[PDB]
Amino acid sequence: ASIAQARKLVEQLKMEANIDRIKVSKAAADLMAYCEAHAKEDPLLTPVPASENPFR
Amino acid sequence: LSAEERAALERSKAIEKNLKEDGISAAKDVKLLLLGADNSGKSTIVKQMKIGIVETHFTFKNLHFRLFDVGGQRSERKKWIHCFEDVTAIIFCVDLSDMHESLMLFDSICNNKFFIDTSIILFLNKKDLFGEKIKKSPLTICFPEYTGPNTYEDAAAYIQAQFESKNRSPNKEIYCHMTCATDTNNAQVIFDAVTDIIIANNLRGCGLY
Amino acid sequence: DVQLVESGGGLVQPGGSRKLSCSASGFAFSSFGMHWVRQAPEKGLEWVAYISSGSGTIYYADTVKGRFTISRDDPKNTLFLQMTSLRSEDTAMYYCVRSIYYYGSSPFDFWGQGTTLTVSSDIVMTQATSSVPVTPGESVSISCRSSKSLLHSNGNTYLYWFLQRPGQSPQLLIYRMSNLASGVPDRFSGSGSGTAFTLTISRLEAEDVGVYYCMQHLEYTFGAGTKLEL
Amino acid sequence: PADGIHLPKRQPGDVAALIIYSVVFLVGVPGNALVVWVTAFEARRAVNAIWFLNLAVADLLSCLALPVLFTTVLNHNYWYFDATACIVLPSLILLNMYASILLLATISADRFLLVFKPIWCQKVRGTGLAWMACGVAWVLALLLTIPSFVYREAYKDFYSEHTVCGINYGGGSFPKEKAVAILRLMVGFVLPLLTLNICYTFLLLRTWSRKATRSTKTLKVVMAVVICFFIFWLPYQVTGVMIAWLPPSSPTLKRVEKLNSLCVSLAYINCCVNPIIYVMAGQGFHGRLLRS
Amino acid sequence: TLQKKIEEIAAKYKHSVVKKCCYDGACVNNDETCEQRAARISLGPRCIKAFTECCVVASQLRANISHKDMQLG
Amino acid sequence: QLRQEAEQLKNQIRDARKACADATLSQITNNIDPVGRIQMRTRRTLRGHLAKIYAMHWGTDSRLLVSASQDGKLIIWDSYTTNKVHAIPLRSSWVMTCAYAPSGNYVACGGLDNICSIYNLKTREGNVRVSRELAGHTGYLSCCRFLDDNQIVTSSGDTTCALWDIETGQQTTTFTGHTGDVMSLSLAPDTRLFVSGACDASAKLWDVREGMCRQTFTGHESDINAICFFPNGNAFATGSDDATCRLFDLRADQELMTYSHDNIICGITSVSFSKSGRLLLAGYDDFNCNVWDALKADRAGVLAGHDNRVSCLGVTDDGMAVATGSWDSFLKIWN
Repeated sequence: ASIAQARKLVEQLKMEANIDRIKVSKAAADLMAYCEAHAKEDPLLTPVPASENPFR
Repeated sequence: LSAEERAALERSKAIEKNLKEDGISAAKDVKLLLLGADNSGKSTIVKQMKIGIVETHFTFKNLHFRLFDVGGQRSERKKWIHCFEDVTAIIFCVDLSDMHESLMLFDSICNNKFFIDTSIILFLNKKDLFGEKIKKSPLTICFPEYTGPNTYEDAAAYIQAQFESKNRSPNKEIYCHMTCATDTNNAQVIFDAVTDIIIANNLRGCGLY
Repeated sequence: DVQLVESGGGLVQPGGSRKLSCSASGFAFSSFGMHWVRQAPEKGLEWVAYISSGSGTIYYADTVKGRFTISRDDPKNTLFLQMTSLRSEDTAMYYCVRSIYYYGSSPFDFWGQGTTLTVSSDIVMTQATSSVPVTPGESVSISCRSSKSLLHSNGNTYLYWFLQRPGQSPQLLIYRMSNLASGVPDRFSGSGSGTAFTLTISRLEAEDVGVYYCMQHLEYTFGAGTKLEL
Repeated sequence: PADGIHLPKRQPGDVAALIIYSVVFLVGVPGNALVVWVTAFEARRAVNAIWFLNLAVADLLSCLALPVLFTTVLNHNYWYFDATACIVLPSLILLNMYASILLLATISADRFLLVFKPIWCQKVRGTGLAWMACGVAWVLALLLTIPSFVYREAYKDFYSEHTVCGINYGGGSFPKEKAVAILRLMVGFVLPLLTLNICYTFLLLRTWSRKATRSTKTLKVVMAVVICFFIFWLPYQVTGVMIAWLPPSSPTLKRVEKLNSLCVSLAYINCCVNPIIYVMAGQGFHGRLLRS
Repeated sequence: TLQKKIEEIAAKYKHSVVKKCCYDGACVNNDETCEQRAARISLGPRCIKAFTECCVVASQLRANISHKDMQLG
Repeated sequence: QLRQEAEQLKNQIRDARKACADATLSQITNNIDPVGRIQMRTRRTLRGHLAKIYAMHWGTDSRLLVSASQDGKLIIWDSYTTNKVHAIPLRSSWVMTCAYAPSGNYVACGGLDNICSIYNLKTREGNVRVSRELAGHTGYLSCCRFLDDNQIVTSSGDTTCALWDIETGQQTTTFTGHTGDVMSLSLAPDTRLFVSGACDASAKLWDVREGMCRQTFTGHESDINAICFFPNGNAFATGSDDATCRLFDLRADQELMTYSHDNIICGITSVSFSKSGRLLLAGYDDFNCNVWDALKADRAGVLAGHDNRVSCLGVTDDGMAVATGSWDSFLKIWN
């Protein structure tokens, strides 16, 4: 039988649909702000001096 | 300068020595990827070794064989067949008493992007009862394109040709053999095949092949 | 569990020689760079020997170099320390010391029961006090000093703290002067820098009564020892 | 007068071997430098790289000594170095070249064993056995070059403008020079040539039998190396035998002595071409050349 | 060894140039039949006679000494 | 009817997603200064391995690593000194995943044996010992990350994920909902919910407490191989065989970026972010690792230093370095 599996699928899809969603203009802005906040604390994305380099 | 961390360096060197010894011991073994369809004869082959993935192992004539049977896993093979690259050979086997699934699998794997230069030891298993199936059931139903007699030897040769036609490159070889449901000699066939393979690899390392 | 039981002690005529054995059990002795240190009946601990893993590196004390020898038999899990030409200054209880060396490891993390032996540029550790009175539930600070700076250029400071309960074997409390060893309550703590060090203990109990030694591990050395009592 | 007469000598055709010397130097030193780096400690974890590292370092040491012999042959066999150098520098070149010959012989033996004893190998095959065999080859080269380490000397009289780095055999009736000639000939070329030819012949007759190891490259590379070895080493050894068995009151040695330099120049090309064969026969040899 | 013999033979000369006639003719070069070199040079009768005697003994000494040129030999 | 109900639900989900998609990141990042050309060089090389390396994982101390390789050795490395502080022989050499516990006390590894092995590092006896074997998956183990010293969640090749209680070894919460087998698994920084990537081209978000899927994302054309959460836990990027990586956002419940370039025609093996989340580091089949500016999909540099397929990738918790293992049997640590 496959009716029960499809019922579970439609229930899960309805649960996903009823879940709230925010516009992409907010999620993208939040991601950009989070990237900008931690810009000065990344030795990979920013140069690191040899004195503080743990792999020098 | 270095502090008492010289003892840590000594531990690292001891680990390096142990790893080198273990790797030298491991390279002495021959890695075989046992393969085929369900009930094709992989279980019979590892039973004749007289001993997820089950890495059946046995030693024969001063060589240490490890059969990596991966037929007990029901998953997409494109995501884990690369785990068996750089093995000595493939012990792919088929059942003559089946069939098109075996041919499709052999076309997929014999021409796979990882096994394009890896020798395949094709075992056409189940010879004894296929010798009765050919008489009881015409092979034309199994191969509609089969333009040949229903005698035994020619039917076996036709299956051999159909399987061997799947190779697309001139830098690999296929060692076809018949297990005859009694075996007791597949060890020697595998030994000769892997001997040729290791000699070829030695030549390649030395530039002779 | 980890155990270290020694044998081969007793009475020795002056000028004699004998070997001491450290029978190891309960741990993978093959990868441990065991030591062998001693304590005179009325003195502090002192370094004697050191053998690395696989018997690839070995050192002895200045008062012992060329006089004793240390041997390791890994398959039998026994550590041998053959002593030759015993003198009046060599009588002590000898403790087999377990140690393993990697990043974040705890050297000197286990000690043996000990065996009595009786006859008839160096870095020195100093302790300003020999004994102070303590009360349960109070707070005390035990300190010791070193002649050379124990802080290496890599940031590690090689100071260790040990406690000697009356009638027992020494046990590691703090290794590398900050990291509290396994099996010790959080009541203990260590702090200091450069040439000055201190051990901060709060909420003491009767189990803390003993002698506190400090050892430097920077270069190839115990302190005098500070006793706590009511 | 202050000077009677002077001439630039005859500069025989063998003196024109400096072109061969320079060509071998210029085409061998960079190839040797790259192959020794490829077969360096990075690849030393592999047994096969050890043989080629030893052969490459032997050839590179021989090639670094090419300027000395180039200078002495352009100076018409006049030794323009220290007297103690006459006993060590050409002796060093002899040591390195006989080490290279015996290393070719041992590489042929190793490739013969890899084909004829595939299962006996991988049991004793390893870094230790490879280094032991290479050390044995170097020790044999040292034994072959000792009669040059303790019998070479520069001697002349009334010829203050020249001095040759020759060999003397002054003594009794014992064959001080003929024994050296026969021993060197046999052990350093006849046994190496014989073992090279025999090992490669059996190697091909074994590889071309099972249809799986069969390949035209296996024949091509061994044919090339054997042909180069024979063509470049037969003249040297035949000239060395002639320079010994001819009496000192020689009828025709004035030409053979000159031809010895040309034979040596020809023999250099064999040591030169081993890296070429290795890089043209290996499994691509391209990634290891840059991933180092 | 033969240098002193060459000197005493040249001592039979009566001039500095006559004495030096063998000073260069006593060479031990590996070339054969030095008589061509002797005929090539031009000098007086004394040096003409002395050059042949000098070079013959020089060649004999260079021959009996078993000195053989060997660049990588 | 029920099939029609499912189709209608999918259609209205897509309509709501389109309504929520008022803009794309490409048109909002028009004012962001790009990271420029990233020039990185290898700072350490770990050359103790003997065969293909499939998995690695840094440590929260940012100093010790764990590497899983075909050699059957799970060796903990000292990333600063290159010492091999530990060496664990595996019960099975077919390992594609490994994990380093956040405390550093434990280490996990697994593969085709369908078992996740938990090895105790801070052993009283001095040698690394297996603490317990995690069994129950019907498919091969693909990835596993620790929640803490006692809770781990493991991806498998049977389209299911499972959260484990290491003290008992049982499946505290099993996860179902993928139609294809799952390849990757990564945890949120808040450790309250995670995502998984499966060969069915779908990456979906799960709840660790109840196991209910919270947002299922689609859009990929081929099998998903790798996933890494964004440093805030509100986004994650996926790695797929189609030579493209795509970024998914949890609140928007839809794809946000796709990392594509015509020169690449080979799949991505492993993916991870940097500390700031600006750099997306994806391992590729063509022997090299690219760096992706997650806000601009730019190719800011190539970490091409391996002679074979680069397979595993991890980044320091301090953000100092990235280490990329490969089938060349050598790890490499970069800055």
